[PDB]
Amino acid sequence: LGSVKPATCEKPKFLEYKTCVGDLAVVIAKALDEFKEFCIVNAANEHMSHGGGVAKAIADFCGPDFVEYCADYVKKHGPQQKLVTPSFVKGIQCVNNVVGPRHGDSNLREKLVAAYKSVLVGGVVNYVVPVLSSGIFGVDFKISIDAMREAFKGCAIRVLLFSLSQEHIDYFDATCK
Amino acid sequence: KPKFLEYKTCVGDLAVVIAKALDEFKEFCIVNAANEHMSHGGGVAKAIADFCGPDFVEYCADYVKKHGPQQKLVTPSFVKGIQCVNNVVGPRHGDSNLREKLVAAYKSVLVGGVVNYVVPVLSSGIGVDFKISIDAMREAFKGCAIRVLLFSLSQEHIDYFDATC
Repeated sequence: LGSVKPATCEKPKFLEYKTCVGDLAVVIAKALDEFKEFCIVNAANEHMSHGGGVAKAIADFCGPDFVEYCADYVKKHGPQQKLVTPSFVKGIQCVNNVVGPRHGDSNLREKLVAAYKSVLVGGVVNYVVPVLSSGIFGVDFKISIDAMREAFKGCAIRVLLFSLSQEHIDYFDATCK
Repeated sequence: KPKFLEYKTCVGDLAVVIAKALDEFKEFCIVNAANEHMSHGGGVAKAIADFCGPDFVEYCADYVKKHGPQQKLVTPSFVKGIQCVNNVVGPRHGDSNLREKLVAAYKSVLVGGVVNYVVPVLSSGIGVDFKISIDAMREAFKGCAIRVLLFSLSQEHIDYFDATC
């Protein structure tokens, strides 16, 4: 519960997508120049451990404050399927730690759509989003990306989709064809 | 994205280097010859900080305040066409084995998702021999499928590289 301070930038007229392939630092570098402020989506686990993958890069980036926040929170409240936290980085309004579904889970598409829908944070119009469930969680990046387009359709936000893999971003461009 | 390593050169001040890079590359990473505390008061570091501005300066300051000194730090540039700044700490003054230090420095210029780079001669300012820096760069970039624009105020440095090609 509670709201994050609303962004000082304005919502776009329609849904806008951007992409970035590369290391987290590259992605944030793009986002800080394109977005006045933004939410970064973390591909988390329910323990908010951040031991591997992009969760590890985001944890290392945001630093000790962020690791400590998640740690104190899970100890106090237990495991979370979603946790909107501070980032402790100027320009980064919050980190939205979303736990997506895993390979083989029943009702996969519905669970993917719901995860992306949960990305949204009141007062935030710009988002930096990974391919949820496509790392350790083992879901086909294509179905995750289709889930995203379905979740965000009609939505007045800006979304920077990012990945280490050019294939993932090439596939996104093919969704725009 | 190139088939294999390509080199370009530029003698000039930062404004002329960047103008050329924007034309040749469209988009690229600029390498800063930084110190570990990311203090950009002098040399190309000053040129870059002054070009990219207060957000860049504060970004670097804030990061070192949180995480300690860095030997490599990739940051926003806050400039269209410049994908990021990669601040790379070369050796000084000295410093045992330059080179291997210089080789390790140049290798660290590489960032996932960037293929075009605008690179100074590391450790050439206020100072290590430039021929060893340039030799080190050649060794580090061998086999890399990237584009490198090497730049300097000194015609002397560019000439040594051009003979090297």
